[PDB]
Amino acid sequence: RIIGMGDRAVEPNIRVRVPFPIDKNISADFIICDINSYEDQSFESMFSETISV
Amino acid sequence: WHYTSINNDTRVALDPKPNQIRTITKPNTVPQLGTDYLYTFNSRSHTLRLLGPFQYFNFSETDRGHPLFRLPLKYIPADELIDNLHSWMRSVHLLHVRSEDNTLRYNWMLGVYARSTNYTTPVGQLVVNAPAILNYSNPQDAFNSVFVALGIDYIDIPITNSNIFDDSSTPYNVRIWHAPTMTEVNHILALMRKSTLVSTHSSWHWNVLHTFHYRSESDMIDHFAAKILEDWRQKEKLDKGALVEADRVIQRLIPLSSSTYVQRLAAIGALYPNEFTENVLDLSRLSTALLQLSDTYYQHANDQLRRLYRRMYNDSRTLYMTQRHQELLLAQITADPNILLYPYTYIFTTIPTSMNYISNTGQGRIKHSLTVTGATEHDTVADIVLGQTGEDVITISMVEPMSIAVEDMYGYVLDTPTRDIWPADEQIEQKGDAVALYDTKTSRALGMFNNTVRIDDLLSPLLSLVYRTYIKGDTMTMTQGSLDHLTLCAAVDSDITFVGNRMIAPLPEGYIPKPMHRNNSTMKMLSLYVALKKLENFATNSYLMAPDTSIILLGAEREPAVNILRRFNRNVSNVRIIGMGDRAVEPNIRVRVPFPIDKNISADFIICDINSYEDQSFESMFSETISVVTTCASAATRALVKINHPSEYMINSVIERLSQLGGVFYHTALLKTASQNPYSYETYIYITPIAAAVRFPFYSNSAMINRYMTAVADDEMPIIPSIHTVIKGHSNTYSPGLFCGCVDVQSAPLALSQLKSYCSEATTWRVDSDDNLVNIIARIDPARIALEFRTRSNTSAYHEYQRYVPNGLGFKVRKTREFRYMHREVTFIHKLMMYALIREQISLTENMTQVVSIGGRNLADISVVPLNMKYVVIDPATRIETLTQEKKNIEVQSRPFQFDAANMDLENNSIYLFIAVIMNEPNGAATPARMQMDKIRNVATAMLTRTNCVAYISFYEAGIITRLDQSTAHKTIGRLKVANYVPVDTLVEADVTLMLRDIGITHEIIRPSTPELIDACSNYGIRLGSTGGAVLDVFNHYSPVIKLVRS
Amino acid sequence: WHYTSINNDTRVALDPKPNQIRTITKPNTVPQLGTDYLYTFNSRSHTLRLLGPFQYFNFSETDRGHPLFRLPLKYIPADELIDNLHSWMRSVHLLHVRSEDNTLRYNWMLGVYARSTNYTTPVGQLVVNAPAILNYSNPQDAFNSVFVALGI
Amino acid sequence: WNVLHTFHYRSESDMIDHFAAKILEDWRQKEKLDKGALVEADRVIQRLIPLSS
Amino acid sequence: PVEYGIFIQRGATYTINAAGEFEFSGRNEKWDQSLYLSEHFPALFSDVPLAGANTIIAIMRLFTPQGFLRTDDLAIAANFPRASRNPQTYIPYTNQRGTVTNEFASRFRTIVATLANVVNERAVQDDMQKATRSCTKQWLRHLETQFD
Amino acid sequence: TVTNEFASRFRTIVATLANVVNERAVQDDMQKATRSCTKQWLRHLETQFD
Repeated sequence: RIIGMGDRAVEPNIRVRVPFPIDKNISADFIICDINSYEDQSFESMFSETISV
Repeated sequence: WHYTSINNDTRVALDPKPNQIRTITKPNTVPQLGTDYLYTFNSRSHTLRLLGPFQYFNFSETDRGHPLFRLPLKYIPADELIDNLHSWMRSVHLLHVRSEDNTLRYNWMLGVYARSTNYTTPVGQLVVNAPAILNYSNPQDAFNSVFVALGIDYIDIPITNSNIFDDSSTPYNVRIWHAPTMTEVNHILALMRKSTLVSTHSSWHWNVLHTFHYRSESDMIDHFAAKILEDWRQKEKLDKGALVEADRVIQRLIPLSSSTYVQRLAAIGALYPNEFTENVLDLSRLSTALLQLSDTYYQHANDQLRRLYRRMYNDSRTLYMTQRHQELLLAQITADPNILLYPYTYIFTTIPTSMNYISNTGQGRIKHSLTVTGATEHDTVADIVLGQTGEDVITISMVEPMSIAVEDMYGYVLDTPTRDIWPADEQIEQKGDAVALYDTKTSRALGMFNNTVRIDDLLSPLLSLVYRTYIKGDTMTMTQGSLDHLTLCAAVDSDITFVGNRMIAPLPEGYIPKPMHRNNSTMKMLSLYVALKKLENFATNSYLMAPDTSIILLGAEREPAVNILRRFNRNVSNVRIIGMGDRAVEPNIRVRVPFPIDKNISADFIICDINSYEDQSFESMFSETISVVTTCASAATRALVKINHPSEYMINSVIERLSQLGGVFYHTALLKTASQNPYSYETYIYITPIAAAVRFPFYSNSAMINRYMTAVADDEMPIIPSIHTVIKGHSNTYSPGLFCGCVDVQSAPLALSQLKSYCSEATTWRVDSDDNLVNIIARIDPARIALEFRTRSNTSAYHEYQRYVPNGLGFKVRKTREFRYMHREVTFIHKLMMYALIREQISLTENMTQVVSIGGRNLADISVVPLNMKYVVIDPATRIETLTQEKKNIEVQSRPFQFDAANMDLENNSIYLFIAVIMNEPNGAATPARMQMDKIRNVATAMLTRTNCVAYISFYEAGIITRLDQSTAHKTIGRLKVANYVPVDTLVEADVTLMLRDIGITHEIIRPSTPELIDACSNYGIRLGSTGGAVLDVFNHYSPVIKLVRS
Repeated sequence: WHYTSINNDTRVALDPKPNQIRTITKPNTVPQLGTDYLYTFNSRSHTLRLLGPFQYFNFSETDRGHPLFRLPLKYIPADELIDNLHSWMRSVHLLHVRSEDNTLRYNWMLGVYARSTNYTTPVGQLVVNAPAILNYSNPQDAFNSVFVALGI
Repeated sequence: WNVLHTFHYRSESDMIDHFAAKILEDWRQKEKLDKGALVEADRVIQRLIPLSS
Repeated sequence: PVEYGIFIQRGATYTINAAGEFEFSGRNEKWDQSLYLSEHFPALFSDVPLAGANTIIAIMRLFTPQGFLRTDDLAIAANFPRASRNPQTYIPYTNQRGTVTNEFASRFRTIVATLANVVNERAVQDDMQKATRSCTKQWLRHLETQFD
Repeated sequence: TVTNEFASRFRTIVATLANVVNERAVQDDMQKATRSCTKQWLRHLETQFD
C-alpha cells in the first residue's frame, strides 16, 4: 500500500489539511513528510507550523 | 527586489552572413534534413513546420504548388517527405552579392519576400538591379536605404505562416515606417489615430517602428489575447528573479485606434490578476473566460482594484509598467543610447496584495475527509437539494465484487470436538432445541444475504479473465500446482496437454476452445477435493494422486464437477472418477440414495453431498440425514459427509449413530471452507478410521454449530439501504444508505459544509471545464452521527472548502460505477461485531454517570449510549483541544493508565471498556500480568453499581495449526498475528475462569453472534469478506467479552 | 414471507443531461468505440447491436443507407466496422438547447424520433422553432407540454 | 414516465409471439421474489394485459 | 454524398460570438439574399478546418482572391469625401512587369491541374470509354492556354 | 425538408439495383459502351422522380 496525503491532493489522493484532525487513524511503517505551506507569516506563525508538523 | 534580465534582439541575430548565405539555402543539397523540420501527425490532422533559418519565410505561389505540399498532404510515409522536402529545398536561392568584409549581415526578411513576388513591385525591382542593397552592417540602416532610394514613406509586408499546409487568408499585415530620430516616432504614432484598427507594442526589433494592421475586428481579439498570455509568463520569472532573454520587457500589445472589446481586454491584462494559481478556466477558449474576468475586477471585488481597472478602461493608451518592470528599460537605455521606446508611460506601485485561491486541470476524482469543527458559525441554513443522476455518468450497482489471488480461492478451516460424554438429560434437551428451531426457519433478514450474494457469483468473473490472458498468453504452469489444475479447469473446455512439466504449448491456432463452462455446485466441490488430498497429509505439491486409486463423488448430479476433476488426472495413468446422483444423467449413474443392496460400491475417498428435500417433518428429516452418513461410512475409508442444520442435537446424534456400530469407534472433525457462500451456516462432517481410541468424541459447547443456533423468527423486517437527494442542517433521523446528485459550483462549498453532519468520505468531480455541475457522492456512517448530534453547536469549516470554486473539485471524463455495499476486511468488521454487542448492554441499565473508554484512536466512541452521556477517554496518545473545547463533551487525560491496583477509584455509575490489555503502549507480552493485571483489575471493587468489559484471545490449535489458510489473521509459534503489532501471548481460558472464582463476583463472557453480524452489516452496508468470512466465524468465537459487573 | 424489492424507473434514468448531451452523440469523435457496441458472428448470420445511449434509437432512412450498414453487411473485418461505425456516429446530433440549471434532463425518446422524420410532422415541427421544449425537470411534464401546445 | 401508453399490433398472429416473450420474463421475476432477494425490475408484474383481443 | 452529410451536419450558416471564434448553427437552411445585409454567413466559406471532410474544404481554399488593399493618398490629398475612418479599395491584379512567364496565369494552371483530377473520379464510376474522358481533359488544355 | 425525403429513398433503390446489372455485363462482358448506356439511363430515370 502506497498512500499519499496533501493540502492540494486530488482523487485518487486524499485531500486533507495538516495538522489533520483527531480520528481517521493514520498508520504506516515508513513515513516521508514534505510540507511547506506557506509564504509570508511571522516567525511566530512560522515556528508553530513547522514544529507541529 | 528589482529583477535581473538580459535584453537582446532575437530575430536580428538569426539573419545569416552574406558570403555564407550561399550554403544555408541551396547547398543544403548535400546533407538531408531529419531533425530540424518538425512533423507530428494526430489521427485528419498533422503539422509540418520547418524552422530556422526557414521559419518567417513566405512561399512564392509558383514554387509552392509545383514542387510539393499540395499533393503529399492529399494522402504520410516518413520516407516520402524526407526525400520530397529535399527536392524543393534544392531549388531555392536568394539574389545576393558575395562580400569580403566580415562586419556585414545579409538582410533576410525583406530580401526573400521581394523574390517571392517575382520583383514585380518596385521594392523588389530595386533589389534586381543592385542586389548589394541588402548588405547591411547596422540594423535600421538596412531599411533606411530602401526608403531614400524610392521616395516612399512605408513598406508593408504580409505575414508569414509557420504551418505549410494551412493555405488560408492572413489575419493581419505588418507595416514598416521610415523613422530615424526620436521626434519622428511621436509624429507617426500621433498621426496613427483616426485610422481603422492598428497596434504597436512597447519596443521594436530593428530600430525602426512597425505597426500591425488587422483585417476584420473579430480577428483582433484572438491575436491580442495570444500576446497577453505570453507577458503573464515573462513577469512570472521576473517576479521571482531569474535569467530571461525575451527582448522588449513587456510583450503586452498596445491598442492605438481600436474597437471596444479590446479596451475591456487591455485593462484586464495590465494588472496581472492573482488568478495564477491559474484557476481562471484558462485552456479553452480563453478569449471568453478572460473576457468574463474583465467584467469581474470591474463591478467587484474589491476597492481601488475597480478604481484601477476603471482608470485603464477609460484611458487605454498608456502601458502600465510596475516600478521594477520600468527599471529594466532604464538599465538598458543607459547601456545603449539611440534606441526607440513607447513614449507614453505610467508607473504604479499600488497592486497590492490579497488571497491565494487553488485549482488543478488534471484527471482523477478527488476524495474528501470532512470534520466536525471549524472557524465559521452556521445557524439556520437552506436545504441544499440535488437531483437527477443519469445513467452514463454515475452507475449504481448492488453487489459488490471483490478481487483476490489464486490459491486463496480455496481455503479450508478445520474444527475439532471437545466433549467425551453425551448425557441422557441434555440429549432430550438438545432434541427440543432442534425440533423447535426447524419449524420456524432461519432469520428472513439473514435470508436476504444468503440468496442475494453468492461465492461463484463474485469469485467467477475473475477466473474467466485469467482465462483470457491464457488465449495466446501464459508462462511456466508447472504440473500439480494450484495454478495448473485451476487454469486447466476454469479456463479450457478441452485438455491442457503437458510438454516437459511447465510450458504451455501452443496457441489456439484458429479454434478458440470455448472457455470451460463453470457452474455453482462445481466450484463448491472444486474447493473440497483439494482439502481432502490436503487432509490426507500436510505435504505440499500433489493434487494428482499415486495412480490406480478411485475417488467417487456422491451428489448431485447430471452435471460437471466430475468432468473437470477427471481431466486434471488425464496425464497420470489410470484413475477412476465416478459420480452418483438422484438427478444424474448419462454418463453419470442415476440412482436413489440410500441405494439398494447389491451393486457393490467401493472407493478410497468419498465426497458426499445430498440435500433432497424441502418441507418434511424433522422426524422424516432426521431419518434421511442420519441414514446418508451410515451409507457413506461403510462405503469408504476416508469419507466426508455433508450435514445440514448442524444443531448440537442432530450433529451429536451422528457421532452417536457411528460410534456404537463401528468397532474401534471413529474419529470425527467438522470443517468450514472457502467458496461456501459467505455465511451459509452449512458445515461438513469428516470421518476417518481412527488410530486407537478417541479421548473427546462429542461436542460440548459447539461454537461453529452455534452460528446456526442463533437465528430467529419474524419481528420488524428487512431494513435495506436506499438513496436520498436532500440535506437538512443539524436535523436528525436519516435511514442508512447514501446520497448522490449534482449542485451548482457557486454553491458547492455550502453543500460540503453540511455533509459533515452525516459522513466522513465524499467524492466530487466536474464533467468538463465549462459545465458548472459538480456531482457529489456521500456515504452515511453511524460511527459519525453519534459525534455530531451531541449538542447544538453546528460550527463547521465553511471558509476552507469555499477556496476550491470554481475548478478545484477535480475533473473526470468517462463513466464511473459506485457500489451499494463497498468493501471492508475483518479486523474492523470484528470490532463492528464487538460493539453491536456492547451497545445493547449499556442502553438497558438504570442510571449511568459516564461511559469511560480506555485506550485507542478516539474511534469506537460509537456505542456511547446515549449520545448525551459523558464520555471519558483515558489514553496517553491522542489529539485534544478543539473537539473537547467545542463542547462535544469529551475529555482526554493523557496519563498512561496504571492498572497496578495501587490507586483505583472507578466508583458508582462507572462503565469501563478494556479492548486493550495487549499493552499500555502499541505492544505488550506479559501473560502472568495478563492474569495478574486481570487479577488486580477486578481486585479492589467496593464501588456499588459499577460495570466493566474486558476482551480476550485464546484457543490457538484448531484455527491455524490444522487450518492452512493464513489469510490476514495467521499465527506463529504460541503467538497470534492479528493485523500487525507483535504476536500476543495466548491465555489459558480454564485457569482465567478458575482464578476468578474467589476474588471477584460477576463475570459473563458473551460472544458476538449473528444478530450482531446482520445489524452491523446492515447499517454500514458492508459485504462479508468470503475468505475473511471463514476466518470471521471461528476467530469471532475465541475473543470473549468478559463483563465484570459487580459492587 | 413477503419479499423485498426496489422499484425504480430504468428508462427514465438513461436520458442524458441537456448541457452534456453534446458529448454522448457527436463528440464521441475523439474516443473510438470497441467495448460498448457488441457484435457476434455465427457461421450466413451476425448481430451488430449498439447499446446505451444508442439503443432505443430509430434510424433516419437517409442517414441509414448512405453512411454504412447496407454495404458492410453485404460481405466482416474486425477493423472495418470499428473504423466504419465511427464514420457514421461522427455525423449525428440532436436539436437541443444548452442549459444552466442542474435540475434538468434532456428528453431523448421523443426528441430523437422527431429528427428522424425531418420534422415534417407537426410534433417534430414544434421542436424546430423552440427546441427548449424538450428540457424537462419532472417526468410526465415532458409530454404534457407537447399536448397543450398542439391540441392533439 | 407517469403517462399511460398502449400497444398496437399489426396482424393477430404477431401478437402471441410478443405476449409470450413478456410472460416468460415475469415467470423469472417471481422466482427471485418467491425466495427473497434484491430485484430492480420496475413495475412488479411484467405480464401483459389483453384489453381488446 | 458519403461526407457531405458530415459537412452540412455542423451547419449551413454561422454567426460570430462577441470576441472569439465562430458559432455554427445546427440547422440546415437554404440561403437567401435577405440575410446578407443583416447577420450570418454562407458556412461553405467559413474556413475553420474540419475533422472529417478534407475534400470539401480543399476546393474552398481554391476561391481565395489575389489582390492588395491599396490605400489612396491622391484622392484624400486632393480633399475628397470619405465616409470611412480611412479610405480603402481592392484591385484584383498585380503587374509582372519583368517576370519571364506571367505569374497571374500560372496560378490558374494550378486550378486546372487539380480540378481535372476530380473529373477522372467520375469517369471511373461511370467508367466512360477513354475517348469520352480524353475529350474533356483536352478541353481544359484549350481553356487554360487561352487565359495565357 | 431541404431536399425531399421520399425521393431520396428512391436513390437507394437505383444505387444498389444498378450494382446488380454490372454482374451481368461481366459474364456477358459487353463492350463498356453497352454497360455505360444502361447505367446512364438510370440517371435520367431517377432525376425525373425528383
